[PDB]
Amino acid sequence: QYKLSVVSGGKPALNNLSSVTGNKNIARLSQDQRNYIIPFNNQIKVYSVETRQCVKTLKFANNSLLSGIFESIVKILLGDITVAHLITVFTNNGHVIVLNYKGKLVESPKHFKISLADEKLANVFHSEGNYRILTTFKNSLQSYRLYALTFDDAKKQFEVAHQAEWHNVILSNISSNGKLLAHMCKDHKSISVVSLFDDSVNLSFPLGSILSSQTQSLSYNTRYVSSMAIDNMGQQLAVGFASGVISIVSLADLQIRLLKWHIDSVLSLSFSHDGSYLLSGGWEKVMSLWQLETNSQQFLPRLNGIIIDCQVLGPQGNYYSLILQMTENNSNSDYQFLLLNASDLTSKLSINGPLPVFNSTIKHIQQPISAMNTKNSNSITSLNHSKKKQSRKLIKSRRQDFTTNVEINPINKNLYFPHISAVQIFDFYKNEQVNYQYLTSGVNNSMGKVRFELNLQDPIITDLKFTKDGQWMITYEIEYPPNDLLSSKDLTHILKFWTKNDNETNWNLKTKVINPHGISVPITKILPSPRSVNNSQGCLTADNNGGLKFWSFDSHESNWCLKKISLPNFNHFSNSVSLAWSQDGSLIFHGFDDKLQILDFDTFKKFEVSEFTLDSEIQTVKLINDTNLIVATRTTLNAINLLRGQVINSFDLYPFVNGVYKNGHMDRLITCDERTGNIALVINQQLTDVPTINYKSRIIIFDSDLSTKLGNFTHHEYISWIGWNYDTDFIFLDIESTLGVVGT
Amino acid sequence: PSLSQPFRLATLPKIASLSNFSLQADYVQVADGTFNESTNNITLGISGSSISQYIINPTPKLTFDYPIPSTNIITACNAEKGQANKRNVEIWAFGLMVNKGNYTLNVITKALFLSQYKIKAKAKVMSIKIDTKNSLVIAILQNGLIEIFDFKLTLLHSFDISYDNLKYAKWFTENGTEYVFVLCPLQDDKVCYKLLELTSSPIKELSSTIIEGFSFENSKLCYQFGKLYKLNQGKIYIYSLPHCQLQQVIEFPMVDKLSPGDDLISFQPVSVNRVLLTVNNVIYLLDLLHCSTLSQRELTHVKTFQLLKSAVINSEKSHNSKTIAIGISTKNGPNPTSSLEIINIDVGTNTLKDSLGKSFQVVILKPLFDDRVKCNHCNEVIEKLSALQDNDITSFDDIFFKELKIKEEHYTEKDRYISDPGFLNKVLDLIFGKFSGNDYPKTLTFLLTHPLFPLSRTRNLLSLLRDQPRLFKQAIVTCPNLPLNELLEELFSIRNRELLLDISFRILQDFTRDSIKQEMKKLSKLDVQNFIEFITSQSTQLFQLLSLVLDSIGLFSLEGALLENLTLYIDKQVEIAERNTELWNLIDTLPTYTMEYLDI
Amino acid sequence: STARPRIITTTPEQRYWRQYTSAQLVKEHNSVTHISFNPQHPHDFAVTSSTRVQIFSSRTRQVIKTFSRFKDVVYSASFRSDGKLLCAGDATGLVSVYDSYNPRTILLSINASTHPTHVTKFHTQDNKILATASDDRVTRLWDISNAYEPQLELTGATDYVRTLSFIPAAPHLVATGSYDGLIRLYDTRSSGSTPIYSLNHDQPVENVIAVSPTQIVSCGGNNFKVWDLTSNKKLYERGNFNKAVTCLDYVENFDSPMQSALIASSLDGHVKVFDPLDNFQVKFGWKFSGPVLSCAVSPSTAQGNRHLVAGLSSGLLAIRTKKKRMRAFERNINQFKWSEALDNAFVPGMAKELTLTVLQELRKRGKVRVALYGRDESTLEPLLNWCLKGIEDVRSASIVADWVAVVLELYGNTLESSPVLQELMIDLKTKVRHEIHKSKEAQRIEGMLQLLT
RNA sequence: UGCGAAAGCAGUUGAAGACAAGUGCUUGUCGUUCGUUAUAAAUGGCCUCG
Repeated sequence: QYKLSVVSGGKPALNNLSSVTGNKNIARLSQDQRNYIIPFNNQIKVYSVETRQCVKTLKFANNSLLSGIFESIVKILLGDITVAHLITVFTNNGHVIVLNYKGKLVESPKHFKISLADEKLANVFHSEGNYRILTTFKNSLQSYRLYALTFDDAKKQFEVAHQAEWHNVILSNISSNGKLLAHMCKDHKSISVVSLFDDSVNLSFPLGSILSSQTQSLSYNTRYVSSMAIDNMGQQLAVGFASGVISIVSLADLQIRLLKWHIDSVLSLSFSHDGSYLLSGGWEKVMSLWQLETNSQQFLPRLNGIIIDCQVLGPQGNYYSLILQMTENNSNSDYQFLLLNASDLTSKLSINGPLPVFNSTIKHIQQPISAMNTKNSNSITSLNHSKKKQSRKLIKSRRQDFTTNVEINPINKNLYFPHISAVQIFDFYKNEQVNYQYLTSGVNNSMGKVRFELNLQDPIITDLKFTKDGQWMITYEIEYPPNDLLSSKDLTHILKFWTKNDNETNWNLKTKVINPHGISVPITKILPSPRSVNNSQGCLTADNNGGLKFWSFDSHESNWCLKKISLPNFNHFSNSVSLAWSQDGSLIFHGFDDKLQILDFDTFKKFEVSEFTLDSEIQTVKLINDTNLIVATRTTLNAINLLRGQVINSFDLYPFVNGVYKNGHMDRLITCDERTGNIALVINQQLTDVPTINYKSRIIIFDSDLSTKLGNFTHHEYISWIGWNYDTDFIFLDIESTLGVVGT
Repeated sequence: PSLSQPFRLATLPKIASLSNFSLQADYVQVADGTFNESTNNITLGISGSSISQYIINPTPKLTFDYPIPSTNIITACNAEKGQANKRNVEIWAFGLMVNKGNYTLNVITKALFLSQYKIKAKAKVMSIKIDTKNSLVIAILQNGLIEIFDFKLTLLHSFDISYDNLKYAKWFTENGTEYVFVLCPLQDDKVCYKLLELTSSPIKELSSTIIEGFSFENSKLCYQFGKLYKLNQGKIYIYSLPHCQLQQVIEFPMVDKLSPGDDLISFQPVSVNRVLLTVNNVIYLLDLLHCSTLSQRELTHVKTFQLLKSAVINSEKSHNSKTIAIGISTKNGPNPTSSLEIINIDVGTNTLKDSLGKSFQVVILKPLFDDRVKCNHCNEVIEKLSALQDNDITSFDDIFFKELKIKEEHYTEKDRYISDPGFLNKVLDLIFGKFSGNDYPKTLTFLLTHPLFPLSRTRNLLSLLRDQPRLFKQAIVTCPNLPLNELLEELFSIRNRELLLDISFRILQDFTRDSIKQEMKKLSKLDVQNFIEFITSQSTQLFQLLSLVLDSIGLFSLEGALLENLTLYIDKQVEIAERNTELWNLIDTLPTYTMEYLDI
Repeated sequence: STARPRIITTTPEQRYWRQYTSAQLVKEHNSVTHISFNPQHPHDFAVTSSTRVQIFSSRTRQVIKTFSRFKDVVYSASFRSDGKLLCAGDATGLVSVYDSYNPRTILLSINASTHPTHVTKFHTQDNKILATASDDRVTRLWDISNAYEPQLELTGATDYVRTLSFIPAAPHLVATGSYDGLIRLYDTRSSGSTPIYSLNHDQPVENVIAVSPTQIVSCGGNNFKVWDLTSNKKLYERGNFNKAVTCLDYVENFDSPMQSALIASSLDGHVKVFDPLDNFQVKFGWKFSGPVLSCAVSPSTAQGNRHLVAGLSSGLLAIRTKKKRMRAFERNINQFKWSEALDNAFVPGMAKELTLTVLQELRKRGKVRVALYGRDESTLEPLLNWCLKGIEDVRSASIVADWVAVVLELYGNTLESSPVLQELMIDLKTKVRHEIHKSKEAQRIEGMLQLLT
């Protein structure tokens, strides 16, 4: 009956090698410069630049070869080396795949395999028919080999020949022409630049020579290099430092030239084709065009994310390609690729996947380097310790929630992600972003936070929901006071009501409630009211103190007003509360800690058995239908008939759910349809011979009363969230930022 | 929802046809036009007696009577008010039966007798509808003939349904148009259902179907809001118009026990998805949508009660939840007397609120999966524990902990399988009988910590554990759902300081401020007075509790001499607390000429 | 790139009435007795004062027509429904009819009685009939065509009749209220001269107004009571007024959030708005220098600026009419000029609320110690001076505490060599101690409140 | 760092290797490792299109 199928895409693919910089971007703009090719983690998309829409899509799932092979793409080359819309994909393992865009995928691409002996392919580049491949071989520093690659027609094989070798490569960069390589080694350090296809350029010099003396007296941040860039002619080499100073060196005489605007570690440096301009980007959220004849500077500030990478992409420098990070989400690394028209510095093409904010970090996500160790950044020393700590947390520790709140729009079926201080509106039908709206105050885009400002925490959207009608948006926010202050421990809780017309795309804020339920009391649960009561313009808000507030929208005030309140001043605090409302709207089920209460809406008080004691704290209380109520406690789940008041079925969740998740996440893991039945989702660690980072997920369809299992399906990765679309199908989000669907 | 006491409208005459109680309802007819929510009048045809119109409120009274010969049987009767050629008039149409030899259709017009007309009908007049707008009288006959006459009984139209022995016909109006559906038995439990629309022919056949498995002889039929309800062998079959397709079946257990032949069953619709079912002298108001018994009432003073008609509320459109129903009550005694009785019925709001816990329908942990991943017999044990000798603590504890593989003396999350209430309650019962006095097994300590400790044994539980301080202490801290009254009386009775503190925290934690105040008023003035003295001699919760006492005492009951002292005590505690605050916040926190001596 | 978010700095019925901000006070020569509004655009309103009647332009809010032919005190200026006529009463008892906006012509002059005629009202439904009430205690109903004899002469009043009302949808019904405390209803279709029935107010009736076709509101003595003729009894009664209520006016179907409004003079200087939909409950009011004798508002179809008019015994007339770049601190913060932005906060003649925002912004910005690093006693006092006053306010109380601590933790040694700053702390000690002291009762009082409940 | 409520309740912050400086010894460091649940500071601030 039911079946599972992936629907949306995932995060854009990046060259995630620590040593490689200036070349993290793998995407390529067509020779005709009419469309852009972007490889994703699970797909390859082709977007026509002129219309800024995805003209073509190529899924590895569709192609058997790509499905088996996909390992990540290390590079794309336009055309076919072996041989007008052909491309060659090089992956890290060494598979070379000749694929076609602008057409239909061929189920038998010219798959090949370059032979490497314990080498991880890092880069490939060409000038005119000649191809060299860079590979990684193994002090915590990886060494590199430069090989010559050619295709022999007789054997139809890619033969590899050795050119050069370098050891303990710290940092590396390739010229815009793709013909010069500059790198750093510890043989403290020395920088060497070499021509790739010729022997014309071969130079080396210690870092000490360019390195100044005052910085030598100063901390390591001043001596720490964060980025490097080499001019096409090789006459100029730019080195950026963690302190935020940029230094240009003339290779002919090693003369030094200081350009200092960035206050934090400069992350991306790139020379222009002629060499007269230098592009810089860093934590300031601002791209700087340094005019080198005069050291003037122009600014394109205000960008969404800090600049991981920056390049000039065009025969005449018509466009700039930039990589943005969105460090605010510490759980995941949120990459956004921007192509700007150099003429007017306007967004020619913005590309990103879904941007969920998980509760904790996942896999090997590490914060970018900064001048000091903060919540949103890692210091120079902090990187290794943080990586080890992350791995050992994923292995030894047992709390592995990695759960994200997601919301679905009844009127438009658009997917809402509560990003930190903002909401992403993402269309999974088209697999493209439709909007990004900032819904809170704070230093959110006013500037780029730098140094201690980076320790600031912007307001966090905790709970986001829609009314059943869908024209209203209820949002709950927590504002964190600044540290080192008397009022540094008094968190502020805010509630906001927003509206928009169907044609209009931006929500307009209609009312604001400051400190609902009192001061320092969080809004742990929110439930929109059913259609029967107040034709879907009411809502319920529930605390950890068991207090309930029913709000409705009054036409006379034109605003949202507190119709009913019940504030039993309980002294025990618990974040485990669940709320359900009957479809008729007569009654409300409120599970607080271990006890469930049936409260009559008219009196807004206990029914006149109203009290149901359970073994342990309730995580979720839900009614699949009016007759049956499904209640999940931390140890089990139980189906009760309200009609007879007895349990039908009981299922033990302890072996899987003991302390893996914080209370309240079962709400977003457990989903129900209003017609057919509900679903239970369980994620487990796969371990062979100590736990391993990779996970496995199981989704089970249950009928109303949980008598039978309609279906049982397995996914290969942590399904962060699952919810019921208003159609019979259910949508599920995976930590690969992948939205699949289970449905009839 | 509720059912009132019936009140008498009239006493039925002692006629032989009415002597058979089981068929008595058949011999009494209720006019549909005059009986509704808003009408205060009922027109009733009592076979062999008369057709009589009564007013109900303020007091039942007979307003009109038309006598009928004793040998005549009323098969169909209707009364409707209208305008006739214009004068405001009341039209009464009734069919009478003489020995099956001749069949009489009669129409009477009265001024609000203006006229009386009588004709011979071909077959049994079963349903009569009066159309005051068009001045028409429509009579359905058992031979399948639907005949439309004027008020003068001049035959205007005749339609044949092509089926004889018609057994059920009901009129209804939808969207302003008149409709009638007719049921005709066929052989082998088959039934012809025909739905007809009243508008060259004024009668248009909309639907004709054959239903199988539909018996009549033991089947009770009623209609409401497009739904046909059939009670048969304790099962209510709900069919939906216009195709009369079986939509649902409800099993009604309380009728399944009835022996076939002795129990007198009557049945009507009273609102949307709500019916009234009378079994002998018992009356039930039932919600069919939610399968709940909204109300029940037993008429001890009558042998039987049979429904005749009920004024049906369209609760979806009506704010009124109040209506009436009429029936025949037969008394107990050697000379039973039958009377007409009316019952006032509150149907309710038609919400799920009404139906909870009123169902008329009467565990083991199941694995999630049937079959390389990290992991984070009740009766037998009851018998083993019961077989043990009296006052053997060691054997009891050994058997319990070993058989249930329990590792800790207190409840842990690992012990979920044990949480079945039935097993626990028996173990509690055994411990009480097995052990008495000053020695109890450790099994109780485990049971006290159990979240599903039965509510039934909560009462007097603290009283039982008074002798052991530890068991008493364990109950307060963890044992669930302790009654508040026992906690309060025990709070003011204990002199031990530590238990007083724990009890107050447990009381304040598990009970709202409003709830605790009311009980605490019941407490004697002396005990509270004693309690206040102890405070004179975590503490914030106790002080908060003291503040709660003062209000329950009330400004009047408070006596000046004591209040001065307590005023002194709190004042000393004020400066102690204020002094503490300052300490806490505290812990958080070149000359022109200089003379100096150098050192050499 | 994105534009910069700009720094972000009662009942609906009350807010509507607050919009009558423009207040003009005019002086008349005697007590202003009666105020009328022309039913027709520009809806010019008439005032009866001394021996003259003055017509005021709605837009100009100034006299446009002055009617001085009246010899003795004038007692009315009511317009007909068309507004082309206006009728008036005089102490001599003669009732005069003039063409509105044409003072000169006396179109109809009738001598109702030798006694004063205080009330003269055109019948709303029927134009030709004009009703006159006099101190003779007979309310003659006159006709324009018949100037020599009344069409009907209503009697039965044993005291002065000073109130005459015509019930909408019931042209035949005529309501009269005398100083007997009795409100008498008459039918003109019948022979008349005898009330259909009498309603007892128990106090002298100063004005009777028909709010709606079935509801009539009578304001007499210290209270006004609404009566329904179908029930023949008072539905509702409000006595919030302290002086005797004198005049009462009603408007409906006007653009306010409230559908209908009822304005009642008190004679204690108060005119208050009552809403019929909520049982005639008090929603708004205004105060004046002296007793209010007359009150009026622009009719529903004003088609222009709405007007509220109040009449005082002193002769005073009050008219209340409802007419139908980025700052320096914002630049400093956008330019990251932390210290200067704080300086802008403490400048003379700066709104307190705005001063809070910039302080809030800097705190939210994580720029607090930075804004205070480069400061001395000379430039620190302005912050302290604000802190000394801000501490009193609840909203600023948390903020001042935050700022004061940082400067305190940041300028300890400086405070030692600066005597002036020390005294600022000393008075700061006293005020916070008072603020403590004020708060201390608040916890006492709130607990006290808890006892009763 | 664990748990919990937000308040808080408990528990941590070790060892080896290499380099630099000062005088084999002392101190400080680590784009080194093993193990435990485990101040900053290179004068350096955000474009233009009315």
